[PDB]
Amino acid sequence: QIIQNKLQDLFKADISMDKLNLMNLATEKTFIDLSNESQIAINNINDFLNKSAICVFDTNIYPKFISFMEQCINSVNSNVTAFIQKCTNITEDEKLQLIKLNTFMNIDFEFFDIQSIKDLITSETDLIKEEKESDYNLFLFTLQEDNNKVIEDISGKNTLVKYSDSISLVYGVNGDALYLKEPDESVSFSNKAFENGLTNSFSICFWLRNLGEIITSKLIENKADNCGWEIYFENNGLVFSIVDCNGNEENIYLSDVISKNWYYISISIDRLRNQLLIFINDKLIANQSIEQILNIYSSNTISLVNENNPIYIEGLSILNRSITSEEVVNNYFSYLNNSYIRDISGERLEYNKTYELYNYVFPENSLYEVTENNNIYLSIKDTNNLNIQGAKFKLINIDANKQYVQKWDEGVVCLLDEEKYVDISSENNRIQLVNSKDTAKRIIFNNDIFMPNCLTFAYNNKYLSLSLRDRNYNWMICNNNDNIPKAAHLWALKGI
Amino acid sequence: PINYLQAQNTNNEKFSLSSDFVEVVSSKDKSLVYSFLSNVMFYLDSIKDNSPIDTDKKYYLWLREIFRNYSFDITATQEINTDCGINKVVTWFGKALNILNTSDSFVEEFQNLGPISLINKKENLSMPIIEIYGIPMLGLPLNDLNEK
Amino acid sequence: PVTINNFNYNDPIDNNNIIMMEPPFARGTGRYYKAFKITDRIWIIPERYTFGYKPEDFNKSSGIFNRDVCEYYDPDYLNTNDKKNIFLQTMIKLFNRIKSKPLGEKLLEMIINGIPYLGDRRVPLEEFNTNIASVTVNKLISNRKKGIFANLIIFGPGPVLNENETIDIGIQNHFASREGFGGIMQMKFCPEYVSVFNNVQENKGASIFNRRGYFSDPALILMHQLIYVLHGLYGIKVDDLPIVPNEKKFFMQSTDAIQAEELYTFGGQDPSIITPSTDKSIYDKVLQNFRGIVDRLNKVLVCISDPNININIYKNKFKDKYKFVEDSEGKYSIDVESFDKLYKSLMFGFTETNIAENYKIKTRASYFSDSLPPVKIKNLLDNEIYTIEEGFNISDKDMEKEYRGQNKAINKQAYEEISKEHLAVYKIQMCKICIDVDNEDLFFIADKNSFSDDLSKNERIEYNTQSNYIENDFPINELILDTDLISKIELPSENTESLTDFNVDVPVYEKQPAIKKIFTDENTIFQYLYSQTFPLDIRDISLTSSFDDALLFSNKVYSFFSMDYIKTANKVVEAGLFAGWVKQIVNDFVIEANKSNTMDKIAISLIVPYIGLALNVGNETAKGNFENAFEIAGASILLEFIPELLIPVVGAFLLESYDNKNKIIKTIDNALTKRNEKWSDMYGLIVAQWLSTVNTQFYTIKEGMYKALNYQAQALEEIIKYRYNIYSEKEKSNINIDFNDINSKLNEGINQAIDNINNFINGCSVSYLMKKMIPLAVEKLLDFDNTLKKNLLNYIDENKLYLSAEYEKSKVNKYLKTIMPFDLSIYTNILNNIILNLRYKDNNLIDLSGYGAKVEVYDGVELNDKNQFKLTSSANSKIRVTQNQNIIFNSVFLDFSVSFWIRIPKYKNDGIQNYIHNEYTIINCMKNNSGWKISIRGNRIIWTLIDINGKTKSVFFEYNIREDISEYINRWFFVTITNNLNNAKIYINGKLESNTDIKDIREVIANGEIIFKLDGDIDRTQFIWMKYFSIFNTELSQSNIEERYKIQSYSEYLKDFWGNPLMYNKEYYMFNAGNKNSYIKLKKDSPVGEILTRSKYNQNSKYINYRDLYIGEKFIIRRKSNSQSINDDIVRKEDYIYLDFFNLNQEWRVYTYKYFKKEEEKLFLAPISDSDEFYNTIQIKEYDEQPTYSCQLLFKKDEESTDEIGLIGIHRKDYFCISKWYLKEVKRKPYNLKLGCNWQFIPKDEGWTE
Repeated sequence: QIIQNKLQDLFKADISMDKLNLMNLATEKTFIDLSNESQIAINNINDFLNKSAICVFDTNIYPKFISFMEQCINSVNSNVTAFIQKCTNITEDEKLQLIKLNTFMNIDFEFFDIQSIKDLITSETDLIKEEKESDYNLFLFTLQEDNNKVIEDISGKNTLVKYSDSISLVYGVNGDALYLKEPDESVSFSNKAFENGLTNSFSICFWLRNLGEIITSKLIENKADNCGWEIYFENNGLVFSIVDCNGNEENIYLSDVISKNWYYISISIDRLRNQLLIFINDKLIANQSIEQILNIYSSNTISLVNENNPIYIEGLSILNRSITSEEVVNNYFSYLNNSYIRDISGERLEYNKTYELYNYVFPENSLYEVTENNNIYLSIKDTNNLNIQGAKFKLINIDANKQYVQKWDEGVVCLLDEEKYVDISSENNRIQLVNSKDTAKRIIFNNDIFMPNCLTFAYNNKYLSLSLRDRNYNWMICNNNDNIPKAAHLWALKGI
Repeated sequence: PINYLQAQNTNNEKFSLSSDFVEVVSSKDKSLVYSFLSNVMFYLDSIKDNSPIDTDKKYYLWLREIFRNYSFDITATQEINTDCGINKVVTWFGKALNILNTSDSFVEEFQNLGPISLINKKENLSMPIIEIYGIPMLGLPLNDLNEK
Repeated sequence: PVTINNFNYNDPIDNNNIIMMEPPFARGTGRYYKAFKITDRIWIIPERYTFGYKPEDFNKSSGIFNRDVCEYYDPDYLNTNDKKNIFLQTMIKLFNRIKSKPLGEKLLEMIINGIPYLGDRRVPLEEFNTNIASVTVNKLISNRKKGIFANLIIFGPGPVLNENETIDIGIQNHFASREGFGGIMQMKFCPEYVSVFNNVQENKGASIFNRRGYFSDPALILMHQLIYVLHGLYGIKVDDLPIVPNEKKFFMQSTDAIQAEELYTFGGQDPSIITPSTDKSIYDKVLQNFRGIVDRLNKVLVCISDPNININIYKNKFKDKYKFVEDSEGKYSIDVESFDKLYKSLMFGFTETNIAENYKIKTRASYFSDSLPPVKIKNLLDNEIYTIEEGFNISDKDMEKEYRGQNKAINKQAYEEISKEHLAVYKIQMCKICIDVDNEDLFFIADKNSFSDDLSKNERIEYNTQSNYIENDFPINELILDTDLISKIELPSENTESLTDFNVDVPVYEKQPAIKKIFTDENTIFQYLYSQTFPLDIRDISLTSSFDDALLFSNKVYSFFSMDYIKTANKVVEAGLFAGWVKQIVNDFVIEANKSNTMDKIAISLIVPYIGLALNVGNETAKGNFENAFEIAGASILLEFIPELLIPVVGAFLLESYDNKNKIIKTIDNALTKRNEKWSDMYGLIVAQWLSTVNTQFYTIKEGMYKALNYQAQALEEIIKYRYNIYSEKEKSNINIDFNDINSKLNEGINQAIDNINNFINGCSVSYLMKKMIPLAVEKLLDFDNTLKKNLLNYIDENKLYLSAEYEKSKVNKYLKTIMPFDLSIYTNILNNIILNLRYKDNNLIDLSGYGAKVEVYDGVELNDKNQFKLTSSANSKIRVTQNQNIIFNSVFLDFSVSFWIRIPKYKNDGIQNYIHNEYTIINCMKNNSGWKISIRGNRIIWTLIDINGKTKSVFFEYNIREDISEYINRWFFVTITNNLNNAKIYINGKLESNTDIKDIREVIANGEIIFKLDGDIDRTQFIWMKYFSIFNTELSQSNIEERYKIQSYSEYLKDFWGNPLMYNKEYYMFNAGNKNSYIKLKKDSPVGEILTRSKYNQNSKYINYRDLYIGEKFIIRRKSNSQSINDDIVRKEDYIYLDFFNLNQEWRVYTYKYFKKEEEKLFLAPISDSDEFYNTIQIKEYDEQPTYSCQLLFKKDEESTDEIGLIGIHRKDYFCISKWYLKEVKRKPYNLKLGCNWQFIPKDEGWTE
């Protein structure tokens, strides 16, 4: 009512009609937000007083029940003992054992169970509310099926999804992902809550992979004429621009976003804190204050375009609240925990593909063949030799039907003229290259959860790593000593 | 508590928030309404006697501040350690529905006292009539007596 | 490559290793010293460093040498030959420990191979000269002098034992080590005396032995000084704009200027104090020095100082030292990539932080961290205290956890305190009475003159201008992997002609008064801290809530807690309620701490209110409500002195105009990259200012809060002791109180409060940086952006003839329309409260807690690789755990938790009475009929505590036995029992289950001997499975328990009904979570499994109810491609397999049709066969994020095909089918655990009968 009084008293002012409709829409959105805050307070007090009632039962009624039943159990035991002593058809030791066996300690009549009372005052209405409670304004879900792809919102808010038939479905990270290869494509998501407003917190969260190469191409737009927000490529990175209906702008350039690499973009706008957070992968990139940003009322349709750029978009999600750094990190690391070994590009690693080898310690030196003492190994390139081409690798599995590598997979590394294969010499505990497939070593491929695009080769519970410097060489060796750092046995395979 | 609940309601359209219940109920003009929103009242007193709002930016700022203060005020909770775990006590629960509203803070009185002090009718238990009949003395062997 | 020799101080002089050498600071005035060649080009002279020091200054006096160190003097030290020999032995041991690891070996290799250049600024560019005091040093042969080459000489301590230093040689105020040449360096280092620090900035929970002070590792200090030496030898010790502290105010700390090289050497957050402009300045200075060096190296042709010295060998050695590029013609050039790598590895590669992390040695958090008075190591040559490999933290002695080997309160048998009568500190006396405060306890606010303003300088933009950006970091792994341990050191012979010149600048050191008197009348942090102390002579003291009252008198001690706490502490009770009063007052003290209120109006999660009342720092924060003032005035009221921020106005860009047409496009891009670089430099400058001026004040506030809490704890302990001693002998004999327990509880409360304070203060500091520093720099950068946009627009207009300039204008506008976000991570860098942690290592159970508890496991206990052990009824099935006498739970306040996973078998149907009435203890910790035990009666798990008197308290958990399918009857579940001063709680699977009040328990003593053994009335077949047993010495919270249960429930494989790992080629019974009372049975005619209702138990007892699980078809799981390891046979998530079932005497697979119309399609149960119209591969997956025993089965076209068919389930007459509708419903954020797709496998277990 106070807000309505102020708005109606401000209607008698030198403000244009369009701005007045903007005020009315913003006030309606603020009323919805106030209702949401009131509901939050209501369930807060509900939980508080329910826990208070359970506590009062625990600390005010249960002791009285215990006292009363102790008094009763005294008489019960006395009567049982009297009855067992009146009988005279049994022995003495047997009678003592029987009377000791039929006794009533306190634990006999102790039935308190906090979980059994919490689950006893929760009704089917509470379960319905819990099931229908979702923190998502849009949770896009794609399902290839059999020759009939379906893209739809499964958040329960029923956003209207309009997409052309030129889009495809691939397997990007975890599940199917939209693939826009045909130029000038568009996917529109329509929902009332997407209109934003003066006071409402939200967050966009998706996976992006650009196959292009460097002009400014629009990626995601919600700009109604002037006001709104948008994300678009620029130079060699992204730009997130938010503009309100008063001229205030906020353009943030997120660098180090190059093509042929997966990126987990998470943008959060929290208007209770006047905070704008922008995470790329598992690292906070931007932390800005948007106190100068005001009503951003925009259209009810979020548009995803391609603009002559083949793009993979996965798990596009819009929430109705702000996200924290811990939650973003948890989502990013759990989304990649899917038993698939990835390459340095972020895509799935596959057998029978030309791959370049990199060590985690040296993210730019590619292993190259070295011949010495009539033996061929592979080693890091020296600092004086950086133009030497790296070695071409392939992974061979026992079954040729398998195409994608997985956790705990036995395989053989093949080097691309004589078709060399990896072997381990039990003279220097290094590796070498042989010309016999039967002489190769079946090594196990794995990866660490917190290093997703890196993998490890194991051979009887012994990781292969890089040795120390040796006259401008660093051979792969099967280490057993701890003097080599634990991060030196992480490798990366790059699609070459 | 019903008196406070009624006092938080007005039929007029030109009221003003007040933290004094006695002043609200003793107001002859009936222009004061009781409220526990300390943040909102403080903000409105701060902006009192200032430049009247005429521009759209000023109104947007005022609305945003009002919403932020209301959200901070209605969602105020303090986590205390109770015998059954952790309880998020609502801080303003003392002001509205006058209960343990003597002095200091509601959470301080709630912690020092128990949860029983919230309700106004305690010690309503009554022992139910208990009929535990004793065991009925015919002779029996060990197994039959054990089973009985 | 590096060898360490063994010497003795009485070894005869052989003039090859043990020689008589005149140091360069002797100026050829005789006084030869006995020196030992420990390693190549490194010499040890075990004599006091008397150069530049008057012999009268070696004693303690009213003077002082430095104003930042508690100086300890001992003239009698190093006075005999035995002391020299033990010093030599200690240095040998330290060098062995340094070389023990690859990083130290690489450091020593760089030091040895970094031989100084032969010549200085006073040497012609075309010739060498070895007649310089900084290159060659004289030795005596006659019992005839010669000259030798040296790189480092290690002397003994100077007047101050605990003040190590490294000095270079300067000639006419022209040091060779600051100009790229390099020279010998002299070290003052005493290994017996080490500095002591603290870790207030590090949070380790509510530990007892935390933040108690740590003594540094002598090897670490030696390696720090060796990093200094390495900087000196390579000639990179240049001098740039230093950090000059501001001392205008009285509370400011006054000290000598800090050069950037020291901060670079310290590492961590310290190099961020040096702004990027100064970083670039130092980089280009070193680059110019190396350019001069390479010009000198190319210009030389012959040597005139000593013709016996080879030219080509030395040129090659210097090329290897400086990492130069040898051209085919013969000239030597500089590769910038190589030089950049070498510079980054020398400055940011070898740091104290990186070395300490690599050697697992604790060190100071920051260069500006407070320093405690030093201590003396009792004996550094004892391998039972300090060893070469492990160092102070000996793993065998249970001292390698949390650097327990360096803890002052833990390793009390390895150090000795220094008497205050021999320590001099530069104290400041604050007189109105007068208060003496050490200079180390003052705010270190840097002056505005220490930060450069190179941003305001104009920059010339050309077509080849490269945006240079130095990075204050170098990966330590790259340094380690570049270490060579095989190739030997090939150094030229050190012998040469004797030294001729003796020009050298010996510094002169003069003491200064150690007391500075100042006059002020401001009650600030120092006065409030003083008011909380009492003299040792006072024995009857009382706490007062008035600061002035406690400041005036000596028997009144200030306090900043609630008046209720003061009233309780001042209360005097009878001897019959003394122990209860002590418990109450300690609990009230702890509750007074940890007082935090959550914050939601600031981007700061918690606020502690008792900071203004404790320190009164800033704008008189003690007055009024601290929380209200903080909310109203922001996060600036806590700042003692608001500093002026130096924000330069960025200069314009002078763009070169070319014609060009080809070079006129690259200049625009170069200007844009330079603008980005200017943005980054401005951000770095602001960050440096924040780290120097604002963060130090908050660190001082943190230290003051810690000291105030320590003073409060000491006052409370003194009051307790006085009250206990004021009683009669009979009353004192009647009361049993342990002072160790109250001290431990007070320390734990202090550490928890310090954790909260640390979080709050860090939040406030970061909030101040973002909301008071960054916006102004952003505004200035936006003004610069507008200016640059206008300049570029008028440049395009003024050169529009050459170069579609509309595209360039659009690109320029788009690029500068966006701003560069500010990142702080750029400039920055298990509950761990366990006391027992049983784990499986190799066919045995050991303790990974790090406290070294002896675990004896007998032959009756069955083990496995999954950390599960089964205790049976045999007399030899017992585990004995003996804990350390120092690591046990508190015996008075009783705050500890016990967590594990347990598995109990089903009751015996015929033995219900015996199963119910019998109660048998399974874990015991009783010594004298007191302690705690875990017992298992029928259907209950009881946790019991019995104190010394005899009063008992139990809390249990009973799982329903009448349920159809129970979740606890024979499956693993998590049990956690927590105990504090008031309640005992038991949680099952995270959720709280039961709670009892234990407020009437007097005192529980700890047996220290835990017995895992089923003792009591048990049947011959009675086994219990246990896993992941752990004990914590703190009361775990609900969220902590839930997180622990979630973490311990994660696994790579899948789980069957009982929780055991899913295994291939095993008999299973299918179970549906959605339809609990149903199972599948093969139809006699149709090839579709029919759904049948499960049986139940109605044999003889109505008290027991369940449903049979061994009914239905026996399912088996087989591999699809046999591509994994044969040794591994567990089923992992997202695995393609074949799901067969045993029908009669054959195995039949389950298939599905390729094409179907309805969503719910029936399965096809047929013998193993190959068909082109059916799908056979089933992918087993797990969809529930929360821990569960239910898995999902999906049908896929192929292992390499993205096509997906559906999910196996049961749909309503019930029908076992596959559905495509489950696919949409399985991805909903709130997972539905009652779905029809949730399947579990029940193998035949020995715990489940019928």
